[PDB]
Amino acid sequence: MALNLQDKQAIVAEVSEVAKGALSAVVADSRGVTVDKMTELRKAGREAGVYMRVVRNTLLRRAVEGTPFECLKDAFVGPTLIAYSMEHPGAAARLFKEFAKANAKFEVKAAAFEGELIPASQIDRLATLPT
Amino acid sequence: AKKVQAYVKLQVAAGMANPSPPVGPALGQQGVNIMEFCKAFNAKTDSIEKGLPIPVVITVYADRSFTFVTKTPPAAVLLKKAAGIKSGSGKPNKDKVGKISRAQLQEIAQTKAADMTGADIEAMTRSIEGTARSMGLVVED
Amino acid sequence: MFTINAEVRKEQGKGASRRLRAANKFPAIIYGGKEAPLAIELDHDKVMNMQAKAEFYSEVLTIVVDGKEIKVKAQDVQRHPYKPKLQHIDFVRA
Amino acid sequence: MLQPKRTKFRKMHKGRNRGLAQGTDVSFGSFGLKAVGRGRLTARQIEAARRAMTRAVKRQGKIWIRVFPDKPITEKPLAVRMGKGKGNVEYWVALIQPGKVLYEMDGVPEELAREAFKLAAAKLPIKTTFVTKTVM
Amino acid sequence: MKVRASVKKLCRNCKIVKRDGVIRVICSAEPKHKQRQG
RNA sequence: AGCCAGGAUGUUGGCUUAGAAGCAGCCAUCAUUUAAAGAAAGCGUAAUAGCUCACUGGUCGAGUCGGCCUGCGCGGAAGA
Ligand SMILES: [Mg+2]
Ligand SMILES: [Mg+2]
Ligand SMILES: [Mg+2]
Ligand SMILES: [Zn+2]
Repeated sequence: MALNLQDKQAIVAEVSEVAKGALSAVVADSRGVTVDKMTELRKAGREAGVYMRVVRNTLLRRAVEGTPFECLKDAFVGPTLIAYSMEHPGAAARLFKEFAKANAKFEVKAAAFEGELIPASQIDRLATLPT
Repeated sequence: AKKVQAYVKLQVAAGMANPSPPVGPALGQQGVNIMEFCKAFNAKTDSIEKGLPIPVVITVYADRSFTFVTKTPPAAVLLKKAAGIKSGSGKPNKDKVGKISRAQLQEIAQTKAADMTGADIEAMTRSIEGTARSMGLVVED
Repeated sequence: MFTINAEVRKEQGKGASRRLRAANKFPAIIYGGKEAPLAIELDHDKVMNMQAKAEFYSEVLTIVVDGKEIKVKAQDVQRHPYKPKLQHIDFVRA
Repeated sequence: MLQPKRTKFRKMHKGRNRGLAQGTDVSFGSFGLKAVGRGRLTARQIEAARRAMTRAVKRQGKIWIRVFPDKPITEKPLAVRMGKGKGNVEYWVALIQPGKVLYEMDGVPEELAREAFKLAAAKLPIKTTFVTKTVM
Repeated sequence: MKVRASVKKLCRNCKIVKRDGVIRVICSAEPKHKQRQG
């Protein structure tokens, strides 16, 4: 029931998870195999977190209307499709790891796996934790 | 492979891996013979389903053989052997379609959580529980 | 809450009533209580849409005639013999 | 074929068929086949429409026949002159006026009843409509 | 083709067209479904 | 509407237990996996394949879909 207000609520409910957790991801729509796509989504929902929602309400208007409360640079709805997956175990978690590793492996596309850094001051791998 | 390349779905219970004598020649599109039917399935399906429902993979790989990722014991063979009542659909309204208890589902999960998984291990348990209970009956235990 | 706008009927009888129904209205009567019955005319399509609801015939209706609001109840309805039309409606007061 | 058992008079005047009908409401079931036209409904037509309804809805629910023929129609045999008394009763008809509910159906989904009434209406010489029961 | 007085869509692929004042049924799936006159 | 695409590996379904084959008879049976898995749509429907009930995402930017009443038309409409 993707209605006017329903998609208005969908954007806010999908942006709340991003503002409360870590960077999310997406998945495009070019070609999908039964076993390949399901197992990848099954593995993604296991490692990154069971709260992953492949639902997509990221239209060029709905995304910029609700989500833009924080990080007003969220007008990149140019993706071919969206399949979201949160990262509870810290930032740049297995969600980011799986998306960055499956962007060119065992998948068609992942909407370039741009990511959503919380401060967005600069783009960094954040792969170093000196200790 | 679990994703059978030639998924001609006609295969007798896991006692004899995909018995063509019981499937007949209507599923003759498969090319299974003694080279790739009695080597892996007939040797690795003993503790999965002994005379119980377990489909046999008819996949043929590209390496002149048939060998790829299989899965854990069938849910329809574990949750029913741990239940006793071998009934199901078709006659699920007149009588019980089998027993689907918490213990039966837990045992099915503990047996089929190796490779047959979903969004999580408990999700695979939910798949096992649904595979046992959706036959038409579920036990209140 | 159902609000019906009514007009007091000037002429009454067979000829006048048929002229109303040709004019896409239909006659109605408000009786009951202590005061005299009031013959009104209602605009057919709005009342027909409202009466499509089952609760039209159970709740208390308000009829706006001459500015004065009247709490009424649908007492009886005369339907067209074979058409989805209303010929006449009885309204008991309160 | 409906027919009155033990009627009082064998033959009846032709009469006329003026006026609107009386049983114009869905009284017994929830859906009705209402006649918007005027004419005669023979016993054969009533039976044929009933069978079409009873087969479209596979003998499920309840079907009421609100009309009963009870009017004998006479015909003269072929190659007989005019006069020499009134003809022999050949069949029975029910006089139908516009608004007459002919059939009622209950215990059936609305769209299935609509299709069942469509099949029955194709068997009838009078134009008909589908009607549902109303509060008051 | 069929030249019945009553022409309808017999399946989903039937389309009703009105070429030259005649109401026709053209089907891309079943040539038996070709009907001529409204 | 068209276009960028998709929709089981418990599942010959526990299933009339030789399946009646991800959608013959077969009963229900998302069964997390949902931009999708219906245990069923035309292909293969007894069956692989690439299209694909439905279902959305993506594009792209004003309406779109069915009914009801009513005016005037159309077909039904062939003779010496
Ligand atoms: Mg007069
Ligand atoms: Mg021409
Ligand atoms: Mg004409
Ligand atoms: Zn057709």
